[PDB]
Amino acid sequence: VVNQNAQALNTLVKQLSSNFGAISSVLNDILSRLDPPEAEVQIDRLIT
Amino acid sequence: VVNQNAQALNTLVKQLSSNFGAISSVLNDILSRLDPPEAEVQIDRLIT
Amino acid sequence: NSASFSTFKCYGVSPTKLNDLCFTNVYADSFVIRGDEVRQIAPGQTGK
Amino acid sequence: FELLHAPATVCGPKKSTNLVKNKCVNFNFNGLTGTGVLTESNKKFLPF
Amino acid sequence: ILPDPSKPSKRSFIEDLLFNKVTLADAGFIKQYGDCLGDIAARDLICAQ
Repeated sequence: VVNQNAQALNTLVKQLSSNFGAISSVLNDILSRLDPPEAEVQIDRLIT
Repeated sequence: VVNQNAQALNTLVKQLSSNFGAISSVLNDILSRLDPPEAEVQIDRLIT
Repeated sequence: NSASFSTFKCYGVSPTKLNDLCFTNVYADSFVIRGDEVRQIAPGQTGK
Repeated sequence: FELLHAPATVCGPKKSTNLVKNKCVNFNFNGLTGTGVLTESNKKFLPF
Repeated sequence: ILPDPSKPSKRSFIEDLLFNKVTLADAGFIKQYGDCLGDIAARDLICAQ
């Protein structure tokens, strides 16, 4: 039970490192290199 | 119980024939008709 | 701010954001091509 | 361009601005941004 | 199995064994989560965030 929660949360935390097809997996990097017009396209993938 | 598993598996396989908006549902044909730098958009829809 | 460059379109990062990061390592490639082939110089675009 | 953006010296001719004295701001170190307050550390990291 | 008044907590002797059989060592997120409440050196260490 403890292991199941730990691995489930661990998998969830590690998912933040996936770009999901975006240029980068860090929202700060996207906002710090791309202006809003095309930033949504990269960002929208991250939310999904 | 037997039927539910059979249709669940059968339903799972049959959805490979759906393109999900892609130009084609078969993975290989997209490669043979679209170049890679533009085929990433269509192949992504199949994966999703 | 110079009219000399009549075609300045960046791909991976917005041009306005260039003044927000200091690089220390940039590869600059210079060469001369026919005007009609200027569009051909892009990520993953077929051409001669 | 590179993905590390880190070291220094290749960016527009701008004059250094003020500092916030340990305030919640988008601190930019070596190019990468991030939200937080200046947190002093004494851990012994490697030279490289 | 009855509680031991000598121990600071009312857990019985066997209950002590059970608590020692479950460990958080094989866990990254949870194990480091607890250490935050024991950290005073760090400035503005809000580990709920």
